[PDB]
Amino acid sequence: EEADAIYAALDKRMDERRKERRE
Amino acid sequence: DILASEDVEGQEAATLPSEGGVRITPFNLQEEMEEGHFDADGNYFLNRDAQIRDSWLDNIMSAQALLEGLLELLLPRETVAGALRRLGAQPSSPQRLDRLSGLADQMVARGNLGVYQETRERLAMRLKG
Amino acid sequence: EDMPPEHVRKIIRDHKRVYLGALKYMPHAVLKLLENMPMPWEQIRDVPVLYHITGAISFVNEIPWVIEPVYISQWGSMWIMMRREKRDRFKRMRFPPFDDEEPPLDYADNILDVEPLEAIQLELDPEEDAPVLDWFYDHQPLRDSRKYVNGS
Amino acid sequence: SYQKLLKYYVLNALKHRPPKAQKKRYLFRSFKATKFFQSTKLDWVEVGLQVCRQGYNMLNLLIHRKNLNYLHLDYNFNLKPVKTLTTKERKKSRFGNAFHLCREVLRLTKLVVDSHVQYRLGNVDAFQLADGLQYIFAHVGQLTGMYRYKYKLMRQIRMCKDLKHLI
Repeated sequence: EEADAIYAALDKRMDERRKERRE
Repeated sequence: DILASEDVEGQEAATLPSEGGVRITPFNLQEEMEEGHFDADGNYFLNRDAQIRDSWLDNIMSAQALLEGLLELLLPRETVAGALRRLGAQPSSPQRLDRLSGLADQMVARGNLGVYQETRERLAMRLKG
Repeated sequence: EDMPPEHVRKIIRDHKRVYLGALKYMPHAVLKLLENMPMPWEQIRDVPVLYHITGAISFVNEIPWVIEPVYISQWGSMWIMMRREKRDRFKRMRFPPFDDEEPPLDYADNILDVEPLEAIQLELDPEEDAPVLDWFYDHQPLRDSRKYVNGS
Repeated sequence: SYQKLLKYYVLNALKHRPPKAQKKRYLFRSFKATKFFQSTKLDWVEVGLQVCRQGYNMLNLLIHRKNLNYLHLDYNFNLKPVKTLTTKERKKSRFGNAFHLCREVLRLTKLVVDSHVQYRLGNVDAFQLADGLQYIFAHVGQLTGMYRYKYKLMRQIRMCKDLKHLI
């Protein structure tokens, strides 16, 4: 459960590069 | 209109798939009725739902013993990864480094993740509990 | 900090939500492997490697930075040497050598203690090529000199 | 070949646009803060063999995820059926073109890596290694079946053919 949360946090950090512009 | 399996007058068995490298047609119209269908006049229509199009397919030890071994291989106030660094610093002791890496892999494979940043006292309390 | 090579060698040798997600970035590892291929004048090349705890994936983690006039000069030296070699000397290599049913070769048993052959180098006469003689065939030349390159 | 190379250069010069401003991007700095990854220093040929065996293990896992037993992937990345297929087994063998595309990319990578492995065993000369690496990137389309999987890849071969002529 923790490992998928870590990969989801890294994916959210990758999406943070364009987060306020894309949505 | 469509032809059924009774309007074929003489289908037979499907014994062998191939011989001599030559594929054998199974003499029945089962797979043609699976792929497409017939009209009353004997023409054939083929279904065309192949979305992906698939360009290759078209043309073919107990855990307490592990803890006791790690407490044997750790000096106090030191992590497991630091012990890997110290034994690997050819290394000084290749055999004990190999043993420590094997115990680390046998503890990782049992579901315990992150065993590298584990101190000696925490593993001792884990063995105690 | 870093870790000795024998650990990750044992990791790759002996070997699932945590394991499955790490294989997503495999062509990125392919790209990082292919952009750092060694030059014809080098024999070996050491690179840093990121790796998973169970050996899922391995990256090269380095951008191949070269100095441009040195790079053009080194390739011109290779050009002259290969013209000289073809006018002097030819067996093209038999492609894929390793067969379909055998696994790829183990590095620790077959390459690890075998010394490599000679590379492709020009002669570099010590009278005229004196400003370039001490550094012309290094991996990253003049890296540890403070007078020419800004740092590491 | 001169006219086609100059045509592609004119197209790259004409379609040039400046990239969009963004936050600076670092993947492996995010990977390093994760405790599941470690760092070391290795040789290039050792990690080149680790990458190709990991790619073989990944494609083998993607084969044996869907409980397939009638396919076999060679170590040099060739996928072959073991028997003559049926109707439902071909429906259960429907992978995308991305699967075979990554398969041919790993095949190209294994050719490039094993060309160096044959060199550091003392079998071939560096003078012959430089020929061998030059033949691979010129004849990707003949050594691999990767042109069948992406058609736009036909642009990438002919350019490597054109640079083959001039040089």
